[PDB]
This record gives sequence, structure tokens and C-alpha cells, in this order.
Amino acid sequence: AVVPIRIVGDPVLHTATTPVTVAADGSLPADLAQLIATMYDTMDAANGVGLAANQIGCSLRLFVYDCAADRAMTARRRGVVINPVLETSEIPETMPDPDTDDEGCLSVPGESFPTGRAKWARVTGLDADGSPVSIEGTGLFARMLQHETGHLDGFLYLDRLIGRYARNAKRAVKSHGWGVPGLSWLPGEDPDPFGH
Ligand SMILES: CCCC[C@H](CN(O)C=O)C(=O)N1CCC[C@H]1c1nc2ccccc2o1
Ligand SMILES: CCCC[C@H](CN(O)C=O)C(=O)N1CCC[C@H]1c1nc2ccccc2o1
Ligand SMILES: CCCC[C@H](CN(O)C=O)C(=O)N1CCC[C@H]1c1nc2ccccc2o1
Ligand code: NI
Repeated sequence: AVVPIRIVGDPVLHTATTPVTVAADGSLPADLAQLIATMYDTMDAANGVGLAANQIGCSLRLFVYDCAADRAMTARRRGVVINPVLETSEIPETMPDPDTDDEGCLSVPGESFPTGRAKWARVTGLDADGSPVSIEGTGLFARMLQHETGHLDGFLYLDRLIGRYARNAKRAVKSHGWGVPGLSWLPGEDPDPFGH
């Protein structure tokens, strides 16, 4: 199903998710497939390259993605990672570049700000079949991996902003009246907030 995406201020976005159950014998929850299907449907309707479970109000440690550019050729374009563990290269503390570092989030709809990210990242975890999966890349793909793991850890990309970028974002969030609970938008019902 296509379901609402929670907006900054919703507690489910701002606390760490609970890992997905994996039994001793390797088995995943039998009803996980339905949640995954909803995550794909919602990501797609929202014109996303990624979606974390807590963005749809589910505090479980998994994300889906569909993101082609800069991925290692060993990585599927579209997939899911259950219980992801994130590795990165050096996360830069220099001021992000407005012409290359812009980043947004469906839980902060209609906004984007230059955001510092590691150039390379890898996520390992399980796929929907419970088999180990490892995906990696640079540029956009690495940014996506960091962004989704961020959600699952209880963070938004807003939490990474610095200086003039953080200033610009703080005012924007305030002016929307965001940062309080209970706010959401519904892809396919509400207009696409990114002009997509
Ligand atoms: C946290 C979102 C709930 C995921 C759930 C997964 N699934 O297919 C069933 O397990 C789902 O899509 N559901 C659960 C009930 C029906 C559908 C659903 N939940 C909605 C919530 C709002 C709008 C439409 C909705 O459609
Ligand atoms: C770099 C990761 C951006 C993830 C974000 C979805 N999200 O919040 C997941 O957690 C997303 O797809 N966004 C946010 C802005 C619009 C859309 C988006 N960002 C893009 C970047 C390149 C190509 C298509 C893109 O579509
Ligand atoms: C340990 C929490 C995970 C359980 C459940 C997963 N689910 O329903 C989605 O499939 C969930 O997220 N729930 C169940 C009740 C409301 C929501 C939830 N759990 C939260 C935990 C913290 C903050 C907000 C939360 O919202
Ligand atoms: Ni996001």
C-alpha cells in the first residue's frame, strides 16, 4: 500500500529503530513481506531513491531503495536491507559545496540543503530472503546509504547541517510549523512536494 510519510517532529523519526527479529534458525517474520511491499510502494509513489521504515511510522531497522547512480556494479539498483550496519569513508567537516552537496528528505518535504557526507559507504545486513547482503558505492548511492541508516538511528539529515546551512534550515522548519508531532503527507494524494 501507499501510506503517509511522517514529517519532522514526529517522535518515530527522532528515536532509534528496533532491529527486525531474526530467529536462531535464520527466519524472518512471516509478515515482514507485507511491510516491505508497502515501503516499496510508498517510496515509488513519493518519487524517492530510498525510504526508511520509521518514515512510515514503523520503528523497525530496515530500508528500501531504488538508486542507480554511483553504486558499485555488484549492487542491485533496487532492494531492501534488513538490520543494516553502515560503514563509511572519512566524513568531512569542511563546509559542504552548494553545487554538489544538496540533499533532501521526504520527511522534510519541499526542502533541501547542502549536507556533508562521506564519499564512499557500504551497508551490510540481510535481504528479504534472510541472506547476507552487502551494497556499496560513492556519490549519490553512498549519500543514500548514510541518509537511510541515519533515519534508522533516529536522525534526519537536518541534524548534520552546519553554519549558514543549518541556519537557513532552522528558519524553514519553524516557518512551516514543523517540529511538532502528528504531521504527515500522503504520496499519490497530496501533490509531489519536490516538483516531481
Ligand atoms: C506502518 C504502515 C503499515 C504497513 C502495512 C503493511 N501491510 O500491508 C500490512 O501489513 C500496511 O500497508 N497496511 C496495514 C493495514 C493496511 C495497510 C495500510 N495502512 C495504512 C495507513 C494509512 C493509509 C493507508 C494504509 O494502508
Ligand atoms: C540522497 C537520499 C535522498 C533520499 C530521499 C528519500 N528519503 O527521505 C529517504 O529517506 C529522496 O529520495 N528524496 C529527497 C529529495 C527528493 C528525493 C530525491 N533525491 C534525489 C537525488 C537524486 C535523484 C532523485 C532524487 O529524489
Ligand atoms: C518497537 C517498535 C516497533 C513496533 C511497531 C512496528 N510497526 O507497527 C510497524 O510495523 C511500531 O513501530 N509501532 C507500533 C505502535 C506504534 C509504532 C511505534 N513504535 C514506536 C517507538 C518509538 C516512537 C514511535 C513509535 O511508533
Ligand atoms: Ni529521508
